Amino acid sequence: RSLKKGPFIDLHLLKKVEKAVESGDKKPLRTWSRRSTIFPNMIGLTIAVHNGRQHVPVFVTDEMVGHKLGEFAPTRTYR
Amino acid sequence: AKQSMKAREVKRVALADKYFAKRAELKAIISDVNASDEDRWNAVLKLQTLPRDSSPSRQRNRCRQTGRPHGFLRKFGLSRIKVREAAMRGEIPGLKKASW
Amino acid sequence: GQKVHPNGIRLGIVKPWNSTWFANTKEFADNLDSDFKVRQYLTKELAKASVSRIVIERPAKSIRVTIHTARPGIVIGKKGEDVEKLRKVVADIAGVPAQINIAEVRKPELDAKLVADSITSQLERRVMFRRAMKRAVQNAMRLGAKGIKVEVSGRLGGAEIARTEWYREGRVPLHTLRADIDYNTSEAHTTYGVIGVKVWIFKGEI
Amino acid sequence: QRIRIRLKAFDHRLIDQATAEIVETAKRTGAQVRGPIPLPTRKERFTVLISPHVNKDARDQYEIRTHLRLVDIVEPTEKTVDALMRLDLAAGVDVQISL
Amino acid sequence: PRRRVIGQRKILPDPKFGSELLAKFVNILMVDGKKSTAESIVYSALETLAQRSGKSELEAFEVALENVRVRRNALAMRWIVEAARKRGDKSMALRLANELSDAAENK
Amino acid sequence: NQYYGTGRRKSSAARVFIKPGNGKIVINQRSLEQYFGRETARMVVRQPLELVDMVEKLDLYITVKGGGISGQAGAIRHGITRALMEYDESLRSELRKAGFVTRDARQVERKKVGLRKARRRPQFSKR
RNA sequence: CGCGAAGAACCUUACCUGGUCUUGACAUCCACGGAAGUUUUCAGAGAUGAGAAUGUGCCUUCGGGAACCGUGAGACAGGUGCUGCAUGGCUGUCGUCAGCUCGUGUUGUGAAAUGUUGGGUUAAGUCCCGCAACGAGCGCAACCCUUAUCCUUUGUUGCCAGCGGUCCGGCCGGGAACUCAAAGGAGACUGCCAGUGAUAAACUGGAGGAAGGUGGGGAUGACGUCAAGUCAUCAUGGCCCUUACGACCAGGGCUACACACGUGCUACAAUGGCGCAUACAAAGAGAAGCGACCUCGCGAGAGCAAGCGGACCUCAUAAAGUGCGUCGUAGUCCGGAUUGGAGUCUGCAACUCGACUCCAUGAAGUCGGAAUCGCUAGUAAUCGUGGAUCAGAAUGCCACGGUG
Ligand SMILES: [Mg+2]
Ligand SMILES: [Mg+2]
Ligand SMILES: [Mg+2]
Ligand SMILES: [Mg+2]
Ligand SMILES: [Mg+2]
Ligand SMILES: [Mg+2]
Ligand SMILES: [Mg+2]
Ligand SMILES: [Mg+2]
Ligand SMILES: [Mg+2]
Repeated sequence: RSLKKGPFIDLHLLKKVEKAVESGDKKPLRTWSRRSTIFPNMIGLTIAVHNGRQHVPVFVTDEMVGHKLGEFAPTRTYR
Repeated sequence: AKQSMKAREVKRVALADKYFAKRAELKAIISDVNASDEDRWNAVLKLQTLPRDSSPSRQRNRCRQTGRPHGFLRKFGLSRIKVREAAMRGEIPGLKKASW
Repeated sequence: GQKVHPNGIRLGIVKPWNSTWFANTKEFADNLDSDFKVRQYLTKELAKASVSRIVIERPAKSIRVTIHTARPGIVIGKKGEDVEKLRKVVADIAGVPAQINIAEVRKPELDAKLVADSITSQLERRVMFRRAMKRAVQNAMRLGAKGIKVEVSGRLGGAEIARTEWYREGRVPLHTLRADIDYNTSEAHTTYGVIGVKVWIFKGEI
Repeated sequence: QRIRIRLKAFDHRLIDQATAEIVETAKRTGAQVRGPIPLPTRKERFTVLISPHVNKDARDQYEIRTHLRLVDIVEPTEKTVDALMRLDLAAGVDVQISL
Repeated sequence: PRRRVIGQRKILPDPKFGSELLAKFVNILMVDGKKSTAESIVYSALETLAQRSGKSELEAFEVALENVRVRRNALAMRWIVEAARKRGDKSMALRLANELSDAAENK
Repeated sequence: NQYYGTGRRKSSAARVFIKPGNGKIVINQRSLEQYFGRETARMVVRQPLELVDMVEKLDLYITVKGGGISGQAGAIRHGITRALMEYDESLRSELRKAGFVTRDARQVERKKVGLRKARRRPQFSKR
């Protein structure tokens, strides 16, 4: 989909990764970046992905690298 | 449209010539340069900290007289109904009802 | 039935345009929006000066505005003072320097806008719509009109149900393309809604 | 050298009046002009809605006709240049000079 | 048709044979305005009818026309073309040639 | 001596240049068989030269722009008939009888507002 | 019911959640403080809470005015909230159906009738007779635009017959003939002939003519009917909210999914599929734009880089068709859905929800019930092209030609 010249990630979420590596794992991190590409430095962390009204925590797995955080949060409730 | 909605459109254009006219124009070129900085240009990351409302994709071409976002024409800068009211009173030069 | 606009359908055949300035693709959008600002300003500032028609033409690096009015003395003022205050602000709007030209309307009862504006003013003054229609017709026919009709619509006299009524004297052909038909529209904004005024004036053929 | 004047306007009966004033002046002062040529009219066509709501089928059919005239002057005579450059022409005619 | 009583158009005839009746035959088989592909099928079908199914090509079509009989000629040509489409052979030139062979022997 | 006749169609335009004596046909610096791909288009220009007999009797130098298969072929057929009226001037009685001098002025009908085509209306519901 | 919306990834957007603001996002009036602006800086999803650098234009009977920022007080601003059963304007519809009325005279106690009941003839209340009606007006028609023939004027960026020049390109001298380009004009008016018809209007037939019986097409839609549609284009009476029905920002929704209906595209194929070779359009668009040539990639494209505000240059090689070869009547070399993998481009940003390319997969479907629609000629059918909207996003819509 996206062009190969640079995988996109937001600047605020990239700062949240850097403090999480140095200071160790924390409580699940609330964010709104559903468009960020998952990098290998995020494996192990729990990122709370906003889906319209709440934040759903997502435990990052090794094979999640390359996907988006929006691909793990359903935005509507179906019955 | 509403007065607050037209105030949003003036706010986007005033930032469009401010930020993304010359600064984002350079950042679009350096990310596109194949010759130098093939790996670590980082112009995309500096574009992220810029404000969003300078974008030409976010602005909406609207009628200058009423503010309708539908039926725009770049020839007139107006909405489709307000083109008629200036045409029937002869306010637009050369514009007339045609037959072919 | 629905009527086509008779003045717009005759533009270029028997009726000249009210704007004749030429421009290419570059500056046509900016100057047309500049025309709406100057026509609104001259209407608001000279509403009591009986202004009916504004001709806007643009030479290469200038603009001159021809104001057709039936009372030039308000527009001229004491030795051109009212003209001088208008010529300085049109050039601010248009950007290019401007000039104000004044063309006298000889008979206001033959121009369709001033007939419509007079009925607009009288309906606010509690003049009856039977009387207001009858005065504008008889004054036009005695000054050399070959035919005139006027139509009013919507809440005549403050009634609840909107009504339509039109009176005609002379001969007014709407489907003849040679017919010199002067048409404009004015709205009577009263305390009980909006009253639309339509004026058709036949000035001969070809 | 060669100077040419591109004449373009909306009205066909108004563009040829200003065209005739230039060519007759040029023939009077002794210039060499190969007449005016009629270039093809780039006429735009506009179709917009007349209704603000449903009944889509009723529309208006507009046009904008842009006429074109070109006058070619061979010799740059000083009497030819000084006369034609500050003529009093119609306001609805735009001039384009190539010196 | 209630008031407007007018005639019917007279098209130009066949450029190959000079036949007025064969010009109306190619228009029935013609679909999507494809004249160039319609007349090539009709010419190849009649040449199969002429060389291997009896001489006098202009008369051989007429014998096939006579058994299935302005409007009498129109309905006759339409029944040949529409029945030729629903056959088992390979091409349209082969199917219509066998229909004119069957119409010549009235079966 | 040149004999000229103008023929045209919907969007075609053809010139005809007559020179006395050959059976040569040069269309757009090409041959008759080379340019016309359709055999029907080859014969419709031969139709005005049917009552008037040509075998090896006159040159025709023709060019055409615009149109298509039969639009160019209809333009040439109109153009030849005016050249023969220019050539002999007594041939008109046979040419009025054929009907080839009549310019087919059936142009395309304009695409109308509210309809997808000139007469084709979008599909209609009863109620 | 491909309607408003000519185009919802953000914006649009009026909705929801959440975070925020209260003379307010925005306008007018006064005072004070800062010239405005420029450049950057740290937290926040952002709205913004705090710093560095810089100018000080303009006249200053030195009060400073004036732009814009900042603060503060109130007058006021703001609402796509209510009502198209309070309204204007505009539109659909019957219907481009031929009707709808006045003035005078006349008839009847009268509301009214006649005209405008009848005899013909026309697209037509079109026209002519008849007639206590005679006339006129609104409609129809005509005048307008475009196209179909010819002439005049004018030959560049357009044109190439007679000529010279060949590197075979109107390309270069030239030619002004012709095509084309557009300013004006001629030409069709039942004008002429014959027959029918009450000697009328009109019809039929024929000649002339490019065009003949309103030539072809458009514009042009009467009085009225449906309290038809529009308070969300706008205008506007009244009512309502106001530290909120307002305003800012982030994300989501407008694109959901057990179903129903209307409107379209592509198909079910040999009048075809595919491969190669190859011929012919018209009409538009283009400067924060169209973007050639060259080079690279299977390709979407990318790099390099002219020309062009344009009859010059670019989009731009029109497609059907034609010629050959192939498949041989089948769920197929039909048809392309769906899905996976790998990518291009647009844009802060393509997960929800974009376009396109490449590989692979190959649903249903083998001509469709009752029912129902379009169309009388360059029409139907079909083939492609272009434009508006648009950063990007057309099976919709608007135009344009090809075949017919
Ligand atoms: Mg408003
Ligand atoms: Mg947008
Ligand atoms: Mg939105
Ligand atoms: Mg009449
Ligand atoms: Mg008419
Ligand atoms: Mg209503
Ligand atoms: Mg209603
Ligand atoms: Mg297939
Ligand atoms: Mg019909």
